[PDB]
Amino acid sequence: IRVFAIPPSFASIFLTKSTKLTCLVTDLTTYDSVTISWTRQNGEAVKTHTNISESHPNATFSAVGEASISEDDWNSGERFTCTVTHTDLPSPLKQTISRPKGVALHRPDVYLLPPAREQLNLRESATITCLVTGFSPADVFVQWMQRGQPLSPEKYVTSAPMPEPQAPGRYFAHSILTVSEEEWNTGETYTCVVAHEALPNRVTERTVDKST
Amino acid sequence: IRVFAIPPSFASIFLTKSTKLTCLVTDLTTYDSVTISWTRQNGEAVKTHTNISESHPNATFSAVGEASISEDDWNSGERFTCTVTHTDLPSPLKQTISRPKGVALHRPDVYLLPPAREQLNLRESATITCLVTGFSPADVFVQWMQRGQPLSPEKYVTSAPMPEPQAPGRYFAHSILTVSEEEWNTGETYTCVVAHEALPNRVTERTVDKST
Repeated sequence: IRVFAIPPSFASIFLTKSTKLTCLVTDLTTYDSVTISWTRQNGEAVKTHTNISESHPNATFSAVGEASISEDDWNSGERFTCTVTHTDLPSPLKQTISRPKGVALHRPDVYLLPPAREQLNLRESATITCLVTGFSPADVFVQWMQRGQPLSPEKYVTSAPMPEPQAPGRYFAHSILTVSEEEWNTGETYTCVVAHEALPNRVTERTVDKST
Repeated sequence: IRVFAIPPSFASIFLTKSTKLTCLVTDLTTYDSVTISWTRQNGEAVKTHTNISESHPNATFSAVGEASISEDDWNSGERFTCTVTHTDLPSPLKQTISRPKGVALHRPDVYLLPPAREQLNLRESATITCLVTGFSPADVFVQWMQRGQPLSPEKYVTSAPMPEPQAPGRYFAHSILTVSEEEWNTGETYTCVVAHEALPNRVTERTVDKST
């Protein structure tokens, strides 16, 4: 009997320029006649959700609810909760969601790594690594750009923010992109751009080519 | 009401040259008078476990049991199960554990990446990446060697085997080690050695220095 909510990730916030709240139901049998409403700390309600979900095929029911809010209150840390009503439960369950500020806010550093000389001898593939170290909190966004045009999210893999051993609280993350030699040796540059909330303009780009 | 077992990882098997089986209890209240025994597919028993565990402080009970076996039967895929007896359960629960063979067995490739030129300008740290791509199944072991002497496992971080987008079934993993510039520019070589069960001798070493 759980209902887990999804706080907005800085990745989505920077990608869409619009803060949403999301919560889903779990550990409950599929049913109907369920209403989802978001209530803030004071008590008043917000815009109505849309896009009613379905039931998972694993004897679990899930409902999704959307609410558009300003980013200032979320950054401040207002207490937010969505309301879920069901049949078996006697009292509707409340799910507290909030983001604090005491988390340190250090700007990260960006490093790009060209492929090894010895990998470009099989003439089959190449790998470029964009390396980000030393940021707090644990929300980062990385994407790859080719000739000013975004690449599909199916050609690169991004690691989750995992802590440095040599620090009390700090993190790092990795991303590698798979291209073809003829492209790397004779193609274009795949800039990696990272967006962190501790950055001045929240945007940082680095460029890597064959002759760097 | 679950009891999850730990199949031997190729990492542990290669590290200790001795195959063990392990199973732990969960989702049960702490109690006593519990016996753990391993039974193979035929029905006969094996050596007695040791090192009785304790109870987790989260209202969960756990028992650990050890059994030493040959590697040939485990590689073949014999059906193995440890027996757990408790008070509330009417019938002892059996936990089936076995490793198959239909998993592909491609040898991996090893790549070492020196630190970026631009990171060695802050004169504060350096990072070396050992990159392993294209192996099956999902069991790998990586460790770092300095002047023939193993380094402590608290100075490097190893990724989990996660699949390549450009392949039906294949994986890769990463590892980065943190050293000091004066060490990297004027120190020794930190060889990364990887052990995979598809390799001929199960051992592969690569060497990287300042002048490579």
